[PDB]
Amino acid sequence: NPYISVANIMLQNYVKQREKYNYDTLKEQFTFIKNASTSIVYMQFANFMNIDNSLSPVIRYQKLYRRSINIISINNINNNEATVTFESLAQNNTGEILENMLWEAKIGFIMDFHFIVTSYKLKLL
Amino acid sequence: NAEEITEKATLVGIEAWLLAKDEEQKKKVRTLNRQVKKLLQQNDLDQAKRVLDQLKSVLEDLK
Repeated sequence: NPYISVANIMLQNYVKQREKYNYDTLKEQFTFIKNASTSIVYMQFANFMNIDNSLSPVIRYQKLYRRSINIISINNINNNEATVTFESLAQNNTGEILENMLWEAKIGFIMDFHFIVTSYKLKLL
Repeated sequence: NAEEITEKATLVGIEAWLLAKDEEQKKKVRTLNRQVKKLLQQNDLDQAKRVLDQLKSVLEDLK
């Protein structure tokens, strides 16, 4: 629990940086995910952002919209598995909201801090 | 390495997509990107590395 309240801080930040979209930050996002994940996590990450994907944020949002993440509740299943539930939000430089959704991020991780995300599955609510 | 390309080319292909102006700039980035994908599945790593060098250039030019 001294370790779990820490594992929860690392778990919020991971879901934030990963599910955000600021087009001026993609290289640091990528770098962040690269250094916080296993290579299949990091890859499925990239195979989602690729412009090959119709649902990619780059295709939808481009340079106009910017996605924000609000952490709602974390479900600590065990020491290596957690479920972050959160809210998305897409608004332009005007403020007119387009997307506002409710998401579960089913995570498997390892933490001693050396935080590594070994699994990542998203679910819409 | 095949993985290392997929991440690099995906990023590269994003930043080219974002900077491109008319549909004639988007068409070239979308095809290069898909070709770098098609080539990595065919296990043409030596070739995909060059189509990534073409995508990398189009990115120099667009800035």
